[PDB]
Amino acid sequence: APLLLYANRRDLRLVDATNGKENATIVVGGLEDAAAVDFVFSHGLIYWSDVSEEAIKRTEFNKTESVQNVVVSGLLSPDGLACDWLGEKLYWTDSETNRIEVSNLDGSLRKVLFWQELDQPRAIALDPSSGFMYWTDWGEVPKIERAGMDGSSRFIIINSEIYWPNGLTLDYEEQKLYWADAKLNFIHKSNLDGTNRQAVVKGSLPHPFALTLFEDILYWTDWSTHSILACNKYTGEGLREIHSDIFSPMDIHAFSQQRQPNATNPCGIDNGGCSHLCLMSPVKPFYQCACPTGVKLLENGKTCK
Amino acid sequence: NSNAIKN
Ligand SMILES: [Ca+2]
Repeated sequence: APLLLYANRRDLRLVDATNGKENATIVVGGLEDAAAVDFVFSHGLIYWSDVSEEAIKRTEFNKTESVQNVVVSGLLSPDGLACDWLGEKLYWTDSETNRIEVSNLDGSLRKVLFWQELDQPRAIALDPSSGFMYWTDWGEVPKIERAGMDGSSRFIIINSEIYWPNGLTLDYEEQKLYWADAKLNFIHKSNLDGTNRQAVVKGSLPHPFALTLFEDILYWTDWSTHSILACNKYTGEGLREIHSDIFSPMDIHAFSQQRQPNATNPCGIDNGGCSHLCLMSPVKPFYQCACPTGVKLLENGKTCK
Repeated sequence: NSNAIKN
């Protein structure tokens, strides 16, 4: 059982899954509407979105007293985010501007990756070592999609038996994708291309929001139960409540370095020879140079105009 | 149930 990091609107909290009966520790307090949360363990960073302050912020959790730092601002509805701990990038969704965007860990070099055919984008999960990103959209045409972390090769992997796909997580050991649907009340899994789909928890989940994973156990927050639930990732058995009486549970992660497995950054020490952004890519050489929004990449594929 | 984050 790992530590579980979750957003709670008014704060961010850390609870030990093996001892969830106790009160959670507050990692960050004094927030308005903290929704999405993630981390870069090796950098000692925790990131969150606040939908009321229209921003993504970060804090250094390895400093006795580090302040809240605004990294990205002017985000109308930053409903989901994910940290690329390999390429050192921040990814997020905005369900009001209907966009998916990337930036450096400090918020510099913002680049809009997708801005079309998004209605209610929500959850976003990264597989940095394979250069793929995954997201849900619970809008008029609900779906799960994946694309290169460089904005390449977008395509829909799930578009049936889906309505409110709120939670999304990856199993890096088994190469599987898991998601929770809050209208259809279930958790399903599949291969990373969407094939070989199967049910984990068949039904009876009141309103699951965010989903995470550690070893053989799935963990998720539920808006109606105001709690964190758990079950076996293979059979869906052992369904149990880990941590209860939560003010307003939101996004959640298994908070462990093991959930961010070390790998070689294909960018190297060279930033891939990229003038600006060096993004993870699903195709060799597994990185791709990119530029801030509206800025053109020159003929060499490395230098921004 | 409403599924919006803001409400
Ligand atoms: Ca919208």
